[PDB]
Amino acid sequence: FPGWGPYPPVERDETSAITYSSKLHGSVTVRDPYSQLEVPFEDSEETKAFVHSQRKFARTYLDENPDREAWLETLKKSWNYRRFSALKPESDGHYYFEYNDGLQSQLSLYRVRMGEEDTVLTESGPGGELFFNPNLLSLDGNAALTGFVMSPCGNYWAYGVSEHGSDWMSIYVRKTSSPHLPSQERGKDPGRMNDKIRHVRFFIVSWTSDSKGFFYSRYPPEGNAPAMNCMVYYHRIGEDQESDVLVHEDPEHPFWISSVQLTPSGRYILFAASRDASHTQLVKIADLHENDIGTNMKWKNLHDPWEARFTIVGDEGSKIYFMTNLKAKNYKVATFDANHPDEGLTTLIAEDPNAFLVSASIHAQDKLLLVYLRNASHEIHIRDLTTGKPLGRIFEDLLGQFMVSGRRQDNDIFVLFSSFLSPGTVYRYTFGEEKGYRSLFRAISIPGLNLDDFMTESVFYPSKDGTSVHMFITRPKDVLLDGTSPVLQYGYGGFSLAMLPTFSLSTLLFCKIYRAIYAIPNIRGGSEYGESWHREGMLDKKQNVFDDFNAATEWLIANKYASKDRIAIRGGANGGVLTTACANQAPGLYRCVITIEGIIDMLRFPKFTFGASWRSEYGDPEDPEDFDFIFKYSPYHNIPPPGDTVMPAMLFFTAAYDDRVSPLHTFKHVAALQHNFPKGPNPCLMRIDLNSGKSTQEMLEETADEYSFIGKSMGLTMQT
Amino acid sequence: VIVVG
Repeated sequence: FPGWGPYPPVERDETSAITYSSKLHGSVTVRDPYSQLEVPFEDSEETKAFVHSQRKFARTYLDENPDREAWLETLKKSWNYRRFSALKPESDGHYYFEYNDGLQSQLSLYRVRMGEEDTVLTESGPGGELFFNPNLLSLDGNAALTGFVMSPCGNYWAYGVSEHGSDWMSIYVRKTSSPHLPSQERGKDPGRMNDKIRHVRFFIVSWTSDSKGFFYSRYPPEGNAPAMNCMVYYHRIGEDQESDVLVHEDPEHPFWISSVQLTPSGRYILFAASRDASHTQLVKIADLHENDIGTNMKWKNLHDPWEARFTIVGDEGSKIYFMTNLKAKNYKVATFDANHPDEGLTTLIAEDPNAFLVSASIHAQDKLLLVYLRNASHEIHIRDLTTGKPLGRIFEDLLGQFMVSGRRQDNDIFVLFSSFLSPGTVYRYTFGEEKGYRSLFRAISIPGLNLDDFMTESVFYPSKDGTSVHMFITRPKDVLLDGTSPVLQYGYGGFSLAMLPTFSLSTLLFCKIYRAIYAIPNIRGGSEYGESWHREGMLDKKQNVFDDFNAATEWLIANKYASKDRIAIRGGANGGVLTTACANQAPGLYRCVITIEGIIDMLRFPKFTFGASWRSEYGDPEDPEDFDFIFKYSPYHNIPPPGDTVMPAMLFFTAAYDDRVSPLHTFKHVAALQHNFPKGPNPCLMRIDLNSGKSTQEMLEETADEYSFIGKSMGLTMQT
Repeated sequence: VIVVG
């Protein structure tokens, strides 16, 4: 039938099956024709053949569309705008800040002497002094800075760097007196120290107060299998990693993930273990003034394991300030007296039953700054650290999200504000006795976009079960709600992750060029309406997430925001569960489905990298009761029979290698959709990357593919 | 701070 067909051959094992315990059925035998695509790309010629053919296939179709180059050109022109973070004060008396003059692959880190900061981010360029330029590390600029910490003394700088197609990293150290030079040559990291810390999978680095070494988590030496045997080690500056002192290993629970935080004073070390993706921890305190660093430290329980999470907020001698959800699912601030360990935690800021606490931090010595969630947006609240009493709101006039910078010792914070409409304003705030000094420090501006052409509405719609759901709707002020407009509708729905007002230039360009609407339904699974909003979109209520999303699409059609024939949907990772399911359950509703790094096989996820931890969210597919509710929606196992559904056009983004979400999820589902719908009529494509990111070039190329694919699929014309 | 793509 189709001009673009047939689909590339995809090989089948007609005999591959697994038998699962079922509470309703005793057991269920599930056949997996495409189980051989669980074998990594590097380790199988079949997985290679599949990746290479599906890749060539998607490319010829994406590149046959003139609008693909159109979109690449538009995006390049427009993304060429200056981007910067808030200034970040450090122990070497410098503000450090991230900058991008426009189309550099990675952010560079610049710094400026504290007191000279009003010379930076001018028409002239970033000013200050370049400290670190990631782009210089690799020739292709895919080598990425994954995190960094300055020593207490201000003389050392520990940083993580990923290589391109890998999510592992090494930790390096360089003197703060050894910055990168603008005129260094590509493909190398000059003024670094010998220290190399390999076999790290995440950057959780804590210096001791003496600046002589740092704690880090690492794994055993090196695909696809579950991540096992996370250990905490202490490294001393100057020594080879072979010398690093073991602090923690739990050989019995190899799936657990562990790390350590020091309090600001660097006196108390908090060990936290995670056994799943829930906000619960096994959690110990040691006094570093009372202990050699090693396996023979005097640990004491902060609390019974697996009831709560604990984040250090500050310390006052033997008193430690914690942000915790201990008997507070929406989180609170409580103190712990290491000198009275039996007394447990004392509430300093009570849980708000109608607002999720996002963060707490100490500024101007005794000002507690709280970020809460209300109406799927951030509110900043100031408290007296000592009494806990309210001292008022700051930035009440801004609706969006904040990133706060400033330490307890500074009377100053730098606050990055952003929203669907504001790309980033760095404000400066100075605390006073009763009231503070706010000023606008710097504001990102985009040439070739008039932000005043756009608007964001806040609507409420009922889901299937009658739950009122909040949605943001961003669109050109001058499109008619006459039921003809296309929609790009984006979802996550899980892990207590709130969809905040977020700036995306690409998104606003999509609204302008396609006279389109950008819909963000705050579906259950998120924290937007506190922790119970997550509980009503997980495990056996996971279906509520899909229901909330369908109902959003239906509200937009009913209220004339959108053509019923021009609904595009989009989701990543856990949002890939949402897209694939909604595609299976309501293919009628959707004209285009974009799945990124998608989680799709809800029976097999626990077997791959970090998937085992997702069992707290989806349920345990090897549990007979859980199997039943998981199996009803498992997108990979719920592709509709081909006779009487027309599948929407579908495009799947994935790399060939990926630690976070194993690409076998995409591989198998694509393979299966194509096998089940061999003649289309709308194409199911897999857009592959042969280096897992991410350079700005990769990102605009993906976006060009995405938008060109949506325009084609929904028969939209680009406008000028 | 555990692991969710």
